[PDB]
Amino acid sequence: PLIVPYNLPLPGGVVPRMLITILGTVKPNANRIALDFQRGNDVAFHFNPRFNENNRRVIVCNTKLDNNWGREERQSVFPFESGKPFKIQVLVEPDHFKVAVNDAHLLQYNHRVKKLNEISKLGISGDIDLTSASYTMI
Ligand SMILES: O=C(O)[C@H]1O[C@H](O[C@@H]2[C@H](O)[C@@H](O)[C@@H](O[C@@H]3[C@H](O)[C@@H](O)[C@H](O)O[C@@H]3C(=O)O)O[C@@H]2C(=O)O)[C@H](O)[C@@H](O)[C@H]1O
Repeated sequence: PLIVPYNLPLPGGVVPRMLITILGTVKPNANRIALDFQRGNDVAFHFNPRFNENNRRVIVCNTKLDNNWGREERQSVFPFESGKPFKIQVLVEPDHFKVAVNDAHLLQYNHRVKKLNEISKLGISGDIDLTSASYTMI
């Protein structure tokens, strides 16, 4: 396993056809997970499962620019479960990030940060045991 929070460098940023795969297990009584695709200090794509927001489970996605969070995009389909292993796949497409969990499509997030080749780090944090983090061009 890998120490959380974990930094995965994305050399030369992201580009359409690049697939980022995260494997791990949700801890018991998890509160949150976060995948933060960063352009320097900016967060181009915050992918943020929340297990207990007012007794509901929800996937929140957002962008941070100049330390200002933007308008959230929320998805109530929630494929994660405390205690269970997961796979998150983030496929970069020309106009959005496409996310699949356990091989089932979950959501898409339109690119707000336009300089894809400057989104050069993925931060992985939260209540997980992290097994692997990698990318491939498809
Ligand atoms: O429980 C609450 O309602 C909570 O609300 C605020 O915090 C929320 C949120 O829960 C925090 O996690 C944080 O979210 C930031 C960011 O602001 C948001 O736009 C982005 O999508 O996610 C971020 C993240 O995950 O870190 O801040 C939120 C906020 O409203 O400010 C209160 O700050 C907190 O005290 C609590 O009441």
